Amino acid sequence: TTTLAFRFQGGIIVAVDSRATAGNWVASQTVKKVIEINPFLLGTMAGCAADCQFWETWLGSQCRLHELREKERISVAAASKILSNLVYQYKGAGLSMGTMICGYTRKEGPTIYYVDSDGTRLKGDIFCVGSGQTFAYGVLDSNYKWDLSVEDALYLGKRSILAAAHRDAYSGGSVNLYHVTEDGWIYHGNHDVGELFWKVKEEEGSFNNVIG
Amino acid sequence: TSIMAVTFKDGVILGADSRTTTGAYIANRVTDKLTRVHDKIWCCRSGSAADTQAIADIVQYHLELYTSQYGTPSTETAASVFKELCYENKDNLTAGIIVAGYDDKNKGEVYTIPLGGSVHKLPYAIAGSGSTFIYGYCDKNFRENMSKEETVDFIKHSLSQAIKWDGSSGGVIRMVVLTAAGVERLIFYPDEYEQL
Amino acid sequence: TSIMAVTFKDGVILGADSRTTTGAYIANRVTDKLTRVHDKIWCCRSGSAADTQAIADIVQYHLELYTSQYGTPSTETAASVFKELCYENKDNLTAGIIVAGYDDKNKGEVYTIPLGGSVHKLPYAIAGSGSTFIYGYCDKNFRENMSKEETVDFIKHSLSQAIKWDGSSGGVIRMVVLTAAGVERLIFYPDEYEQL
Amino acid sequence: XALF
Amino acid sequence: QFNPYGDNGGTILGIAGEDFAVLAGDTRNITDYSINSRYEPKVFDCGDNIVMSANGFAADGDALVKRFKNSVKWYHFDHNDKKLSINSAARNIQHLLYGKRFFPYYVHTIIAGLDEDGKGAVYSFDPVGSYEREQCRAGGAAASLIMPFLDNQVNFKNQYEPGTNGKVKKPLKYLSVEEVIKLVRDSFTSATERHIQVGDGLEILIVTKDGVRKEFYELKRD
Amino acid sequence: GYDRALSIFSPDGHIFQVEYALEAVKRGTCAVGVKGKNCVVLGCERRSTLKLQDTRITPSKVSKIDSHVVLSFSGLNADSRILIEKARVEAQSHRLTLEDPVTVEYLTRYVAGVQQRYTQSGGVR
Amino acid sequence: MDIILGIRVQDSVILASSKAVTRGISVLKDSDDKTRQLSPHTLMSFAGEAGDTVQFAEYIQANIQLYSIREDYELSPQAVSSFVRQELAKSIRSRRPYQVNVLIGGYDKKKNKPELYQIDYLGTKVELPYGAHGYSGFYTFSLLDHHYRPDMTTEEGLDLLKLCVQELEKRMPMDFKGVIVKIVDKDGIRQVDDF
Amino acid sequence: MDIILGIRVQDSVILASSKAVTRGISVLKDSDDKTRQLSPHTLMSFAGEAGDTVQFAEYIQANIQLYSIREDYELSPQAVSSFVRQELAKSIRSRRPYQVNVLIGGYDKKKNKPELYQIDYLGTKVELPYGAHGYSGFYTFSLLDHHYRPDMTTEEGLDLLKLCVQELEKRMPMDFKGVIVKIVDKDGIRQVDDF
Amino acid sequence: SDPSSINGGIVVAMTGKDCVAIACDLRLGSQSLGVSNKFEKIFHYGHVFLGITGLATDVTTLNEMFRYKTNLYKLKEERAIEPETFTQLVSSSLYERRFGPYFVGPVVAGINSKSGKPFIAGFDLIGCIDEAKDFIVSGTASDQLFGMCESLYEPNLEPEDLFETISQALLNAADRDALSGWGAVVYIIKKDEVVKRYLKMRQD
Amino acid sequence: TQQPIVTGTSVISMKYDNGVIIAADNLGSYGSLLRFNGVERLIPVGDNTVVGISGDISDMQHIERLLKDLVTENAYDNPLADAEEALEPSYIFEYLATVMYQRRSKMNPLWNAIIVAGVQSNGDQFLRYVNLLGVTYSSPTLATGFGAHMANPLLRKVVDRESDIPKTTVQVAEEAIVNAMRVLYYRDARSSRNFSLAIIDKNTGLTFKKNLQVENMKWDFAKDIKGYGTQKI
Amino acid sequence: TTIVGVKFNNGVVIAADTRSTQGPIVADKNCAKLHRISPKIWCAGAGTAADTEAVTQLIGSNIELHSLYTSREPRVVSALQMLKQHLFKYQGHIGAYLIVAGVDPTGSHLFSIHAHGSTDVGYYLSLGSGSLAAMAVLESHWKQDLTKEEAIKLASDAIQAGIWNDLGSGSNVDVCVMEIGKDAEYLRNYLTPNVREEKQKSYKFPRGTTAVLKESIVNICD
Ligand SMILES: [Cl-]
Ligand SMILES: [Mg+2]
Ligand SMILES: [Mg+2]
Ligand SMILES: [Mg+2]
Ligand SMILES: [Mg+2]
Repeated sequence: TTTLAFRFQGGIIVAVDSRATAGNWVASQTVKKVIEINPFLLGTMAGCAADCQFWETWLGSQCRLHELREKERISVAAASKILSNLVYQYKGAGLSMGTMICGYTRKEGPTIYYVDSDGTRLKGDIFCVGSGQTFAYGVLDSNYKWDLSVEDALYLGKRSILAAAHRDAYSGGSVNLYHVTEDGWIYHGNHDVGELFWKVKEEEGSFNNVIG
Repeated sequence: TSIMAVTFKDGVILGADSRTTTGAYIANRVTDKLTRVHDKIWCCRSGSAADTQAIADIVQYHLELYTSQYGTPSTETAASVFKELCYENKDNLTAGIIVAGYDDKNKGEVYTIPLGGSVHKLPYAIAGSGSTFIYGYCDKNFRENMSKEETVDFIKHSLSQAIKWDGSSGGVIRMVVLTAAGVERLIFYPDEYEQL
Repeated sequence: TSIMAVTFKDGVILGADSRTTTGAYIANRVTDKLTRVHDKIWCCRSGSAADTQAIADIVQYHLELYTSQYGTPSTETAASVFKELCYENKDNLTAGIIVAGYDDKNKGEVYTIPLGGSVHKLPYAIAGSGSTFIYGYCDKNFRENMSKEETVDFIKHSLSQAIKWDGSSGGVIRMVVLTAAGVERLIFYPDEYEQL
Repeated sequence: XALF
Repeated sequence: QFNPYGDNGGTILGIAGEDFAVLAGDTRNITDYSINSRYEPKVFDCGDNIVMSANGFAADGDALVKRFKNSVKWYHFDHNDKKLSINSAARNIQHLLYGKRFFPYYVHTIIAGLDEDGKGAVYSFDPVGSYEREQCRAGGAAASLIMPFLDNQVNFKNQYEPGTNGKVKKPLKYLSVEEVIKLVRDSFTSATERHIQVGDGLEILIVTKDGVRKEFYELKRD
Repeated sequence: GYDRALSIFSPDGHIFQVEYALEAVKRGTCAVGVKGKNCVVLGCERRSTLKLQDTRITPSKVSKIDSHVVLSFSGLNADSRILIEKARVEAQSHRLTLEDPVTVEYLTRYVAGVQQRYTQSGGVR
Repeated sequence: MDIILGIRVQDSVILASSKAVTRGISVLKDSDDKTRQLSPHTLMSFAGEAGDTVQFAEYIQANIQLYSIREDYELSPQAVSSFVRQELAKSIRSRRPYQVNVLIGGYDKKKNKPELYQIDYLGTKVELPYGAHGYSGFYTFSLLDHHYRPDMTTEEGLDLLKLCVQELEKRMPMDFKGVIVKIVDKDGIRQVDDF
Repeated sequence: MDIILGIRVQDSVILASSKAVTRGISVLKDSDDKTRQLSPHTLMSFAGEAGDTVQFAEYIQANIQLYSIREDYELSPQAVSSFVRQELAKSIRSRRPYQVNVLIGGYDKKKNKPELYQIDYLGTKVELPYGAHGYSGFYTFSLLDHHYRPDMTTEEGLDLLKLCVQELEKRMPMDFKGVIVKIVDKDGIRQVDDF
Repeated sequence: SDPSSINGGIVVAMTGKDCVAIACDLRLGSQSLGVSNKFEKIFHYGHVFLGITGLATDVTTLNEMFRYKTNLYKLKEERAIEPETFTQLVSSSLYERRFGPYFVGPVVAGINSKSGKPFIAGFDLIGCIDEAKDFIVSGTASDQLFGMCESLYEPNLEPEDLFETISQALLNAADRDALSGWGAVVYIIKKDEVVKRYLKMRQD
Repeated sequence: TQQPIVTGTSVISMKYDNGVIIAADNLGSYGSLLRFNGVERLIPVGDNTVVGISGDISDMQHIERLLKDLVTENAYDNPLADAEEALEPSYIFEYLATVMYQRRSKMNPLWNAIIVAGVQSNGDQFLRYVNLLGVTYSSPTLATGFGAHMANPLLRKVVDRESDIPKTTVQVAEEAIVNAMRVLYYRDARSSRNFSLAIIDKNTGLTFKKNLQVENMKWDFAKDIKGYGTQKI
Repeated sequence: TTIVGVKFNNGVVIAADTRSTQGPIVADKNCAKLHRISPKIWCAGAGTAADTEAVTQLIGSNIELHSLYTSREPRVVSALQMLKQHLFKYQGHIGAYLIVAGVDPTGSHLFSIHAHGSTDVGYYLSLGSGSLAAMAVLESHWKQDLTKEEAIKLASDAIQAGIWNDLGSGSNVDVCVMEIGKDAEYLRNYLTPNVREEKQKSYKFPRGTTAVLKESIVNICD
């Protein structure tokens, strides 16, 4: 798996791959690793498939119950903590989750929280999570600036997943792009690495290691 | 241990050696492995001394309470209570028990209960570490409807051989005779049985 | 396995079952465990089939080479060669061998060689997994200077019981008679010995 | 193991 | 030490068409190197036009199917005989599977049927409840043999339009029930050749708006 | 455990135990709340039949639930301490899970929920 | 979680805590504040097992804050440290213990004295003039033995603390991304923004 | 031993190697040169098990130098890399294998081309445009995939290398105390003193 | 720490009408990390072709070893070694290391220059010969290759058709394996011409 | 978590045209010791079902008691206990199958392999297997332990598929079963010569045969076999 | 693997299946398990495939040299003795399980050898994963004084039992008949009861389907 999400001038970019593996067996190339909790909240999934998928859809139900009870959309901090307090109760049981709760609210603004299965919860501007996180970091950090445009930010997030998809054996399939603004999240399409790699190689002139 | 119980014409006889060991040390050389759970229902104990004692004590309690309400229990009933304890607690018990008793209707009966907690009704039964050496001998020499004296000789010769070959077995040969006449205890010393 | 060798008036007789097992599967139900190392020196093999065969083959080679130089070897000499191999390679061998032979001077002789590689000269010997069940029976029934027919019955009844109780033993009862007359092979089938 |  | 799991072998296969869906599975049941049964069905009609198979450890497979069938029954009682949609069934099965997250059902589950727009649907699950809708899925012992063949033949992967310099891909299109059954039969005969746990018989369950139809085919028995 | 249904309906549709609890409030010292444009003020009566009091240590009528919310009351004094304690615990629990202090409405809704629970629970008044 | 230091001087307690949060071969964050304010004049830094640290720190914070509201009164640093120790002392014999080591720096307003307490995950409490948890101590203790004086000012304490951080940055294997320094005194708790 | 990188550009090979030598919780040295000159136009960097690294590097150096004297001729980088691989290939099935990973950067004077070879301790040889050993690759490979071009100058290569070192200094857990950079070209081997 | 699945890779060989094909992926990695996308696993000694999957150091070592042996063979025999003979040489050499084996899955492919018969063969790591009319598979995606070859293959394919079948077998197998892919090479071998094609495949 | 102590070996069975046959030897092994020789491992339930059990005998005796109690419970408040509402083989099996799986799920299995053979009220043959894991399957021939490896091959030569069942008579079917029991006696080290056999026919009903013996055994060829290779004498 | 050996009137016959496995995967669907040690001494092998081939060839080579040295036709006991002493020396690490059979001046012989170096004699033997299925047939139908045609029938029926009932065995039946006074006749694929049925579809691709990046002529000549 490879997932990232970073904060910038124009909000939050979220990007993930779509590969699922059982050892060296590529089980799927079309997995949804971004969960749509609500129009303003997103959640990324890395680690055990079931653990992430089950508990983040459960998280969405807890966020829905919050806004029914409190007549107000749940904060990104509160939403991430419900998840972090949940996995903490199961600490040592063997849950495997590396998640990122991304969203916008009025009081907080654009916010990203890293939450994992050993109970770590961290607010931050940039995070990469998964087996190919280091590959995504390499490209993302070396090209990251706060003053990126919405167009350039979307591409960098896509390009960082592609970099990881290429080098990491347990990442690939396709890239899923999201952009989170003050108005909510916006889906920016599914991008197959099969076509995207050659498109990027040709137009960018990168990936010279590969036989063109 | 070397233990056995043998049915015969007038009833049943229980037999046992008297050795208790902790490894190769003999903790007790005059042990009584023949134990009363009821007037005319007795049992031979093999395996863990702590487990077999605890079990026999519980069975004795159950049969005493049985007698207060429903009168004298059958030998089968006693074996069922042993089995129930041995079977339900098979993971925490090391007990090989032979149950032997005398009814007036059913005469002499012998039930054996191995490690697993299964029950087996037999004409005669042998058990304990020293029993392995006398399967051949006992099978060749056992006959049904023996006399009291023949059964005593059968048990004496059998346990004599078990004792001779098994290091875990030895001491004296105790016996308990169960008939309509009553309960008779017998003992036989090394000087007699060794030179059989 | 169930094996034995018994000295008697005219010489010695070797006896054995015919079962070979891989776990609870019977790989061979007609095995010949009585094997010739010299004209009138034979051995019963127990333990690892691969080890006992390898040993017996080497002993046979040694006694053949012995005969070419020094004439017929004694039964004691054969047992010494077995021992030498078993003792010096005790860490890599699982072999329980009974050596039996007929001299004209020494008559019938039986030597047993357990796992350790020790040697023990005896009037008769029993070995193999099924021997445990007949220590009692064989000790009570063995007599010195038996006739040929008595020794055959003794071995037959003994191995019959060993076979009956031991799952690792069974099939036919093979025997080999060693006397001044010569070498005689005997066989006995289940239908005969089972109902003894 | 599990499916990642 | 007692091992509560076992491998009963076999393999299953689900393909979704435009207005139909198939769920196939061989009828061989095995343990180790022994055949237990040459005809032991593991693809079941669960009602509401949902077909299901839970391949792997047959005891856990049977238990899961049995529980889902029962879940369908109570869904009718509690919700005025409402038809359980394939998507609702899938989510329900996730909770069944994840319910035993710390002592899993050792099975690859596949269900098939029609979605609420009348289009063919196949859902696949891992042993602990992660699920996904797909056009195509093989599961079980010979999944690794069958799946790449399906990628190539159902989803036309690695196939480019001739003469287009590998620039234009072969276009995706729905397959007919006739073409799908051909791919199923060829998938299973190939799997039977090269996998020892696959053979004996092939049972296909086809799901259309009209209902659930069955088809059976012999497979090599060696 | 003591199970008796103490709060129950009467023929005319009244729960007398709840209504008699209001009589206890009516007996209690007067408390008043007035909110201005940028402030709220809580006034409280203290009966003057009690002289020789030590006002330093005597429980104050107005209690802080959190640093931003206060609670005054009328009725049984001992009963008020239980509600205040529960409210204070909930205030800290809310900060711990939501990472934000309670709203005044939320805190009120909680305290009111506790009061309601005691009107249809067995063994309690 | 790795480096937490504490220095008690004449009129204040100074806590320095590393900013790095590392998981695997990735430094996920370089601006982490490994401390919670338990009360206006009491600060607790922490280090140890992931998840446990923050969960424990916040649980203690809530309990001390609850006490402050109930009694309208601030617990002394000695009282808070004893409470924290007992919680850890309970914890070590639980089914799953909190693997958290803490330093509690506080200013006692009644005594007008700074106080530094070092408590490990077993519930082992000690009051010290200077303290550290983890491998940090193996360098800083000997350094402070030499350079520390009891009558030092807050400014002298900060220079002494700089000397520790420099030594750690020179000889420690891991990159801990510098420290956040906080001072606890009669006027409460404040953070040094430029270190 | 930890970080060794290699970048082959148009007219040279650039090797960057960390300066830290760490044993336990102590950085014993911060100026270690993890490389040996095998011949005037061939340089080998190395990383791995303590002791083995230098012992192996010097053993190879001696053998290549012996060859140079015997034939009065410099072996090509391809020839040297093959010799080194075979030694490691022998080593892996020895009683105690050399646990050493190497990069061989050389300039072939006959071809007038730079050449970079990456060889791990198993004897796994590959020629690359850029290489790394250990955890470094997990960051640098993806970074170089993006920014690397085959026609780059030595100066462009050094800037590309700075970009790698910065990323490693940001995201690596351990402090590796910067790198020693050396350039191999037609004029031989020289060290960049200010990096 | 499983030698056969550290570096990853696959080889597949097929027979056609008066021709043989052998193909391999280009990946060389260190578990999850992809390292090289130029690592070819097919070599040739005269007209005999040898593909080798498994531990990369051994792949290289064996290539060098068989080059060594076939060169001496040619000098003494005064002729090029044939596929049937070379297959026996591979088997001998591998079994020579019976209790310390090369962790490889070699595959011989070629046409006998005398008889003109297409020949392919496979081996396990200790030299057991697996002869086949149809196809041989090897590597981390062998299961996938077995499935693809068994379904796609048909006898007596022409060189141009055989190319399509072997290529599609390799590509779709490689795409279902994490440790295989990153490029591919296919050799089409006729009696006296050999064509080598690099395939376009997904680079993840 | 258990380990089996006193064990029973193979249970073999097959379908024929009008019913089912089932057989199992009368041995209760104690490891390699052939301890008990009078053990009945075929237990009839009513007049239409026979449950054959292999594995741990103590757990077998527990299962006996459950089946015995099941007949009693079914008779309660049931005027049609000996008619329409009598216990079917399918009812008895499903009950056992439930228990076996529940026990394995509690990590405390009944260490057995069980074959429920019988005839349903509508005349259909019932033959189904269940074991300690709760694994169930049905087939024209079913066998446990060594029976699975040696009996099934022989029994499948008679009834290889469903369509062979109507062609197979009770004489042919019983002959195959008896032949299989002989082969098991030759080759299974934990088997005995004495065995029981039960036939449940839809016309003639339940026939329970006790004290059968393996006979017509080939041992004569053994006399010619000498040594293990070279040895001539 | 299923291998058997059966003695008859004027000689001995051995047989084998033709499946080679790789775990649960069928590697070779028609491998030869019957090996020639000498012209009239043949060997059926089970266990580790490489070891059976390697050990049979080595002894076969030494038997040929021994035959030339002694100016005599080789004996089965010589092969038996040489095999067992080799296998024993390696303590079972050479996983070769063999049924050795043949004719020689002494007569006709049938032996089995196990990996650890133990040997057995018999009129009928069976080795391999399907040996229990084969032995069940041999125990049911074997008798004394079999003819040539009866022994071939019995042997192939024993192999078939393995083929159908054992998952480790399959495909075809090889046979070798060694009769006294005659040349040994090796009957490769004596029975082929597992022929692959016609596929439902041809998967011949349109030319150009595969995307290509480069072409080049390879130089095989000098
Ligand atoms: Cl005992
Ligand atoms: Mg004694
Ligand atoms: Mg088969
Ligand atoms: Mg401490
Ligand atoms: Mg990848």
